[PDB]
Amino acid sequence: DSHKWEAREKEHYCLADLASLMDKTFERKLPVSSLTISRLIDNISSREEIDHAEYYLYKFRHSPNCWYLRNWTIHTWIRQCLKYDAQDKALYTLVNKVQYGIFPDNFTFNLLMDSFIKKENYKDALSVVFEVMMQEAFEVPSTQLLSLYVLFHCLAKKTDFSWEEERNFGASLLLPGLKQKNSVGFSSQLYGYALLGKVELQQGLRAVYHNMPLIWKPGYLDRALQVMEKVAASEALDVLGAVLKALTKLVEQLDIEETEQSKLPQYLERFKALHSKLQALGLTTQLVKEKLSTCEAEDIATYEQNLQQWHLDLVQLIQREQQQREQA
RNA sequence: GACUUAACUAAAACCCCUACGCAUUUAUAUAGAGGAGACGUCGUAACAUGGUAAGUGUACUGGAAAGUGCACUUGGACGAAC
Ligand SMILES: [Mg+2]
Ligand SMILES: [Mg+2]
Ligand SMILES: [Mg+2]
Ligand SMILES: [Mg+2]
Repeated sequence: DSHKWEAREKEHYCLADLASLMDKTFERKLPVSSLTISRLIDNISSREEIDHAEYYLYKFRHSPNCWYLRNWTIHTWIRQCLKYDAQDKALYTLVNKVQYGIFPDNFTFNLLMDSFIKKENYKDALSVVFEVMMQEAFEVPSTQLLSLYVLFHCLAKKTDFSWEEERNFGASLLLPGLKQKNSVGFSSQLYGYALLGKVELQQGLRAVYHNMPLIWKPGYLDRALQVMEKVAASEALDVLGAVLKALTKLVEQLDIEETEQSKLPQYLERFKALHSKLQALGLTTQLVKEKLSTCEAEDIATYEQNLQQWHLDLVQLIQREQQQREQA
């Protein structure tokens, strides 16, 4: 979805001069406008140039204007990356996050995901997904896509996972898992909860919430159970986890507040009961695929509007600059 | 005597050098010169009308006290009837 964007509007097409200016600004320890950065981003037309731009971005991030790094600039950068290589450099930036200060909580992410899908690369995609999760996102319908990707990854990834990875997986499951419309979403959520529960029990409660959008409160297994029950009112992995748990420093929890390692048999029983109920009443990848096939009516008008707004803003900025020059 | 960047949150940047010299001031230490104070010689200057009454000022003079001039003082006296 490229040709809607490629009316960028014209500016200066000399990068060396811009670079020099930037250096001078930094030499003096003076601030830099966002506009210049945007222009720089626009200009790029080589891998060396891309590298240079990256550096410049980093510098900006470490300056009196850490903020003002506008969405539009980020978008432009992403586009540039896509045009050239994309899957190493953008990813790297995302990983760095705080240093390049890119924070593209937008359709950019979706685009990136799509690109990744187009040229296989699974690990990278997973990483991207994780990064997105770490950022507070998931108002848009890319959530489904993310979930699908996660599922795909899981379909390959079937070992002991390990500390960070399990947590990441759980996070991925959870935040995109807000799909009240279908039982698949609920299942995903449950799975996520189970993973998180496992993490809690093996290692610690702090291990779960430390860096993630996740909440300190102890009952994760309980929460999962509740969620499951909700569905009934209106899994294998979870069972396995439970079984494992059953099989044979500071304290955030209280003396009165009961320890969840000493609530296991009861929990297991509850789970069993729930399962029975489900059976009485009455694959994941397939479901996800089906979902994908349905739905997906896009956000293109909105995107266009946003672009227009950005353009307007740019124009305003230019005008301001002109005024300043006149004054000078 | 020298002197702007940035503005979807708001912020960053912003740093001059020149007077002290055996110039000033006061004091200490001095080649040497001059007093004052303290403890034999030459006169006899003053004290008695002190042997030319004393003394003041000023002048000149003389080993030294002092001598003399001019004008002042009684801290001199003139004996207190003819
Ligand atoms: Mg005599
Ligand atoms: Mg006589
Ligand atoms: Mg004579
Ligand atoms: Mg004669």
